[PDB]
Amino acid sequence: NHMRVEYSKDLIRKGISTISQLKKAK
Amino acid sequence: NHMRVEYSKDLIRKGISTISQLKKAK
Amino acid sequence: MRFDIKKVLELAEKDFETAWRETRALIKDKHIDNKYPRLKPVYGKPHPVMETIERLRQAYLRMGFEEMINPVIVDEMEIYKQFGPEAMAVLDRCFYLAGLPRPDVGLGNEKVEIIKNLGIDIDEEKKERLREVLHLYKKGAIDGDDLVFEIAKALNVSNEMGLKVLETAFPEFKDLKPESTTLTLRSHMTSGWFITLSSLIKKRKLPLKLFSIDRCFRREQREDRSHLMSYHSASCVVVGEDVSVDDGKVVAEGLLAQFGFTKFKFKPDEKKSKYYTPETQTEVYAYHPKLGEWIEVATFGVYSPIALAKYNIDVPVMNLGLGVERLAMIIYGYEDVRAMVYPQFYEYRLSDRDIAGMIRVDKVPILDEFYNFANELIDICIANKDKESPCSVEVKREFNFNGERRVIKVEIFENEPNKKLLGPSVLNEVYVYDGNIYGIPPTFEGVKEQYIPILKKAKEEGVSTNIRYIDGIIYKLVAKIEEALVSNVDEFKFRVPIVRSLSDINLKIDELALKQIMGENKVIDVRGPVFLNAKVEIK
Amino acid sequence: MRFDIKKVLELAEKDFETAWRETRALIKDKHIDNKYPRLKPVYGKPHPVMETIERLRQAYLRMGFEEMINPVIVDEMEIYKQFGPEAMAVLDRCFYLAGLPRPDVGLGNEKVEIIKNLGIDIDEEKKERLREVLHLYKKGAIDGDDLVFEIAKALNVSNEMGLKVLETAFPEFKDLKPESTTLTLRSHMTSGWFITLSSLIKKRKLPLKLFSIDRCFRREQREDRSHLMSYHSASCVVVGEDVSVDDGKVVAEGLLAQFGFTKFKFKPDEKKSKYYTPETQTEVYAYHPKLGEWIEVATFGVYSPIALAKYNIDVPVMNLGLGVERLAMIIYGYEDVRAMVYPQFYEYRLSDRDIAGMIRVDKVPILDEFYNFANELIDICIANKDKESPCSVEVKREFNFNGERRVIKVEIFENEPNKKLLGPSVLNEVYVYDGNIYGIPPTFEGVKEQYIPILKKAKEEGVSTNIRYIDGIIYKLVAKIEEALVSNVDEFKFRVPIVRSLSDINLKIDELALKQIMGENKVIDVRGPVFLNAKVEIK
Ligand SMILES: Nc1ncnc2c1ncn2[C@@H]1O[C@H](COP(=O)(O)OP(=O)(O)OP(=O)(O)O)[C@@H](O)[C@H]1O
Ligand SMILES: Nc1ncnc2c1ncn2[C@@H]1O[C@H](COP(=O)(O)OP(=O)(O)OP(=O)(O)O)[C@@H](O)[C@H]1O
Repeated sequence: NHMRVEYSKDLIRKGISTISQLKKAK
Repeated sequence: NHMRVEYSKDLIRKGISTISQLKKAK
Repeated sequence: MRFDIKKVLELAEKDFETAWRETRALIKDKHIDNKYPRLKPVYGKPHPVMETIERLRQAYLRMGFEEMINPVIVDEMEIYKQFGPEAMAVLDRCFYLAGLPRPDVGLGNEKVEIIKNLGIDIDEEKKERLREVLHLYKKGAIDGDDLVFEIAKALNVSNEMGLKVLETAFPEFKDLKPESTTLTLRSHMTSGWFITLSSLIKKRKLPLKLFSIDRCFRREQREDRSHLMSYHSASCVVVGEDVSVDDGKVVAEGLLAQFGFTKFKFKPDEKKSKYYTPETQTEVYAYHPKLGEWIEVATFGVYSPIALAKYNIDVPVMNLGLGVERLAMIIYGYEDVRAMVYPQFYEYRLSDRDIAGMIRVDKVPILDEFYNFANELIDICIANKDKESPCSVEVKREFNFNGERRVIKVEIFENEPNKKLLGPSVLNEVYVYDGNIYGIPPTFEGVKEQYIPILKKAKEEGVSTNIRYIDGIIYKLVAKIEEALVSNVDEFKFRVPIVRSLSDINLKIDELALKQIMGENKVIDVRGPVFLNAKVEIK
Repeated sequence: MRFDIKKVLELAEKDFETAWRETRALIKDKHIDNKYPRLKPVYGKPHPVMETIERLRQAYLRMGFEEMINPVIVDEMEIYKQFGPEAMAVLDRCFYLAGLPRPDVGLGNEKVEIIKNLGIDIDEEKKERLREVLHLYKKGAIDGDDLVFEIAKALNVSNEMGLKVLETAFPEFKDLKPESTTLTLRSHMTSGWFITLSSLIKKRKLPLKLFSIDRCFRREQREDRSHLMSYHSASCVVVGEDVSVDDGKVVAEGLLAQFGFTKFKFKPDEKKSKYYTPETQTEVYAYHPKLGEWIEVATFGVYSPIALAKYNIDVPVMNLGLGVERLAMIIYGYEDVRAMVYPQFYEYRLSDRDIAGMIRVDKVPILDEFYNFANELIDICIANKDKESPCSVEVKREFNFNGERRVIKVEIFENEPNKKLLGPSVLNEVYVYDGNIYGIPPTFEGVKEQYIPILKKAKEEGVSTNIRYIDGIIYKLVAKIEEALVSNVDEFKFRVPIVRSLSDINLKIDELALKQIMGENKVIDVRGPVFLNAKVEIK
């Protein structure tokens, strides 16, 4: 579970990465 | 904490929302 | 991620004192969610009646008594043996045991039809298999437990349909009525002691000191503050050529002494029950402080030579029985056995500590980065709460999310003159006292003076949540930064003018605690001027 | 959330059996993370020596003995009183107590300069405040605990600077050497018993039966399989005009009987220690099964009228002392006290179950939606594992994320002919047996034949993780779908050909279990052909 929490935080951060680069692509 | 777990899941989902509509913008 | 032993040893070896002070930063504080008092202890909790039972086993064991288990179920004739003719009256208090018969049912075509209409394909073979299952059930060879299983097995259908066949094709099972027997439940340990002693005396060297602490059942008119349909007797017998009531007196004293009692009273029992030698049946009283009155904890006496004779016992026997629940009532200060024994059917009030731990922070940032950012931000505000306006406090910080950098400029301000950055209530701390929730300021300037002695009392005697307004406010703000990043939002403003409710400072309360707060007619008073204006820009 | 009471009741009343069967879906299985055996019980674990101490308290209490605490520290002359002249030899075995003097040190001027060079501003006043703190420490009026505090307070500096001053300006503190006294630690309970009894006899009604179970210290050559520098004595004294050695025999029998022992032996103690009447010092032996040999559990005797006289006791006294650790060794089957008492300095081996619960699923989908999607997908594969190739199995499903819907087409296939959809190993289940990890197939078709009796034995005796290859594989796949969605990826392929390691089926093992598996030089054999091809499209 301690591992799970970090996986979900990982999903959040790469969602923010993808949003950022999808912004400066446009 | 179960409330936290659900909040983080919320952040993930809205990240996917924002990604999908940033896609159909382009 | 743990801390670097080598770096620590080196820092400490350069200058121990600086290192000792500085290394406090290596001990991370807990997540706000899990800080005391929201963090509760967890431990197993004994039941007062059972803890008293154990302490009683040990009071008996420490007097040399040998522990026994006696028959619980005894034939009525046992009661006639002990009580003599009086048993025709005493047997009123005892529960008789009854049980329903096995049904004699057959198959035959009306039922076969029902079973087919259920969707079940029945052979002649299946029909005979089930005919046997029903036979065996009549003849007592199948348990009730097992009958749905067997039926299913017979017809080669699912379990659940075995049950369906049972209730649909044979509903006459419901018409079975219980038939009583001659067997009863013991209404005191004595009803077992005789049986036990009758078998045991011949095999053993006297004197015997036996004890058992176990359930007994009475049919009372109704249940009392001090009477239940089923109670626990902490009973014993002393068997020997020389026993008299005095043995009962020392057993009662020795039992009560070990529990702290220095004071008890003996009193003749008007009943003179016939299983006791005349004039030996004695009542033992102990003082219940909360009730103010003296209460009956035990009874003792010497069995009647007539009853002993009918059990082939030729030597006197002293019996004492102490009611566990009574003693427990005295020990734990209950005034109602029903409420002590079965507290689940009564109420569970939440202490101030209980409620203070059910006040939670609503929105908090999920990412470690922003959580710490939040803490830092809190300390910044607490540091600049008194800046004279117009004020502003910028915090620019860049966050890395894999490839991309984003730069968050959080700006916290106050444009209008003659004020300060934050306001008089921003450091108010949430307390719980006497069922009430108060958001209280560290100092009472500007507080209406009616309120002050109350809030002073809550701050002194109440329990703190260790959360200040500013804490929940800022956690809310940074949580909104996170939300922003995930939502493709680059700018927003965030403001907290005057605080009116828990929600206003990003707190909430567990539903169970609210139900009580209301039911008990208490208040949730969190309010204060906390004028915090903030703008956030995300580049 | 929770389930609908109304809907359940209605469904049940339409048809109880269907309802009972169907209603199983309202009970969610646990997250794969928390399914047995990864779900471990948590309970407090007693220490054998301390449970034996409690059981001994109760064995003594149940014989009527009165529990006492005796002095631990006793002057050497106490031992001369009890042992007589022999104490000049016996005192070798006892620890003497020693202690540091207080230092006599003064302030100025070199020290004043050190303190100033530390960055501290010292008045004449501060200098006098500290001169006094040092005086008081010399005169014994300040505790060591408190000296850094007092220094800091004196100079009005931080706490740590207080310490800094202490160690820098007064390092002569380090030159203090401990000087011994006449005080010793008791090497057996007797050394206290005499002192206790000397004061107690005159106040009390005889006979007395006292006991104490408490620490004793001996200075021995070395620590043994059966000897420690500090042990626990379960000691007692019986005081009375008619006491003899037989009382010791009865106490030893009564203590050992309550622990289950039916056989023990007495044997004269060659030592004939002088605190015991001649020829009464007796050794008590009990049988240690694992060691095969008889071990000394206790010693008893009757105190010498000479020692008793020197303590003003004019009545015989029987002493018995049982070594708690010895008895414990017999009870719990340890062969080495040092390993029983201090098991932390030895090894903690992981059982098959311990290891089976340290095998975790690596990547699992975070969102409830996809987790359930995964489970369903697993069951789908398990349903079509034998589809004759060319095969394909499509699963199209729509997921809603606030505004936007996305449609996930996951397809798992097999192009090449003469195959099946999945392959012979997809249902292999990971077991742990005798320290080994084996991924084992449900049937041994095609398994090499040396291997079969081993895997059959592991499957029979070992502990299962209750994880099949397919489980971890599919959780990995769907986790990758989630990953895809946040990464802006619309298409990918995912394949698991032949499985070679735990990693290949998306599992990992806790490092502590690996360290042992390697250390014990055992295997992790997870292998099988599992040819799973999948494509996923995200529209
Ligand atoms: N219904 C009961 N519930 C709890 N304890 C009981 C009950 N009946 C008896 N006891 C215990 O057993 C002992 C003997 O009961 P006894 O009937 O002699 O007195 P009592 O209190 O007048 O009972 P009752 O009114 O039911 O006859 C009492 O000391 C009491 O401790
Ligand atoms: N070092 C020790 N560790 C544990 N138990 C001890 C120790 N020394 C003595 N005991 C206990 O105290 C009792 C008396 O000790 P005693 O010296 O008479 O016998 P021993 O085993 O030969 O000891 P020693 O090695 O000191 O001669 C023994 O029964 C033993 O239970």
